[PDB]
Amino acid sequence: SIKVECVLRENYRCGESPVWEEASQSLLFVDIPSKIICRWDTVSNQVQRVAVDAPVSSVALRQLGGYVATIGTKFCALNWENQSVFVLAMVDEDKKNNRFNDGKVDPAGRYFAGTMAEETAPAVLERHQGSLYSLFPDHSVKKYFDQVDISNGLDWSLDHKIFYYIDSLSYTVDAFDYDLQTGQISNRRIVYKMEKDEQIPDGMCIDAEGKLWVACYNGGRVIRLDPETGKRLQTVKLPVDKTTSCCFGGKDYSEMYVTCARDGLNAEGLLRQPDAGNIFKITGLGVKGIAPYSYAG
Ligand SMILES: OC[C@@H](O)[C@H](O)[C@@H](O)CO
Ligand SMILES: [Ca+2]
Repeated sequence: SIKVECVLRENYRCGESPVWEEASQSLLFVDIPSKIICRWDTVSNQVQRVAVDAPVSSVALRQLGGYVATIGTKFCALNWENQSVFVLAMVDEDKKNNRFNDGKVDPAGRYFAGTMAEETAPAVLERHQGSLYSLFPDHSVKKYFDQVDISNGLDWSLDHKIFYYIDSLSYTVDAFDYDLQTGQISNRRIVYKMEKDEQIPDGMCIDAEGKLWVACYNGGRVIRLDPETGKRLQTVKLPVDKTTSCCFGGKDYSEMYVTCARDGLNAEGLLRQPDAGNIFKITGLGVKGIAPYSYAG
């Protein structure tokens, strides 16, 4: 009953940060090196893009209206109507060549996002240059920890007491104790160790049963994980190797959207993966996800 299909054939270089906007039945996402934030209306099937002036690594809903995004090393606010973009806060000012990577809004409306050194090739970069940050609703920025290689997938337990986090080049999914009222975290530990054939852990989202789904970059799959036991529950393969992230969307969050990349593929790889860069949808997983939180500033 599980069905994997390519639903948007736009050939992004590195599709990332899919977010479901139920108010419009649209998928928001980015194409990082193409410097565009995209909004795909799934019913009219039209895509609108907002071009920005540096690589844009994530996008999130903004409660008061419009969107927020991480552009370069800056948290930014976007008005979709006039396409105006302005800076809310900047991080890593002491770094010569960093950028934000994955980000997501916590259950209290704080925009978490972490950084990385810029790559010369996939996973080829100066080590330990990133940090995890969050933009609070008052536009202040909290720095959580440094020494990150590539800040990636992240989400929160349904009871709002645990934060899950991926630094891609650590090859583990980690968990922290998390305090909803203050946004503080502590007690970092490993909850899943990636197997060799699962390649690089990238984006991540939680489902309604508290299990984690992780996109496996170079692994051509998403895997479902139980963070309580440390065991993989399920693998769903896709016809593209560089699967980057995933989120739930559609009616009652019953469908999974998966982004992927064509950057880093050679000519042979492009031919073997004609849908590299496209958006996929997975139906029939038999579990639902949850709605994204909106930034509260
Ligand atoms: O395997 C990770 C990729 O190399 C990155 O460039 C992405 O930005 C991660 O989201
Ligand atoms: Ca990613």
